[PDB]
Amino acid sequence: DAEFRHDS
Amino acid sequence: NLYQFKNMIQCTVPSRSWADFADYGCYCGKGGSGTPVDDLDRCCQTHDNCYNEAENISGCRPYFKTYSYECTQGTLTCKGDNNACAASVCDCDRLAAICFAGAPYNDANYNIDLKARCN
Ligand SMILES: [Ca+2]
Repeated sequence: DAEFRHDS
Repeated sequence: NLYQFKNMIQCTVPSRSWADFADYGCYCGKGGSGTPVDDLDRCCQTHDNCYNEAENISGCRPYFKTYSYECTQGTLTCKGDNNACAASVCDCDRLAAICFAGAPYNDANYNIDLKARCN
């Protein structure tokens, strides 16, 4: 999927 | 942790890709400044502040801390076996996921210019 930073 | 938070969003908002929430308004995702742009951004502002508070606990890292939770049959629950750090972070994530499910999603507010608009 990802390692995008967050979903805050 | 963030993997668990992502699964919380998938359970409460199964219409849409968690990535939709990863870069929204001034608070959802990387951002943490300025005036929240709408109701969804306000969910994220509260979540961001919630994590800052949990960070005051010794050795508590909300981005990485694995907690115990369940999401079945429309119900999200943080479990009883959580320590103080796990319990606080789980509740920050749970309240955000519930908040996300009730607020309207404005496509215009996705991927906005943080440097220009979030002062
Ligand atoms: Ca944020």
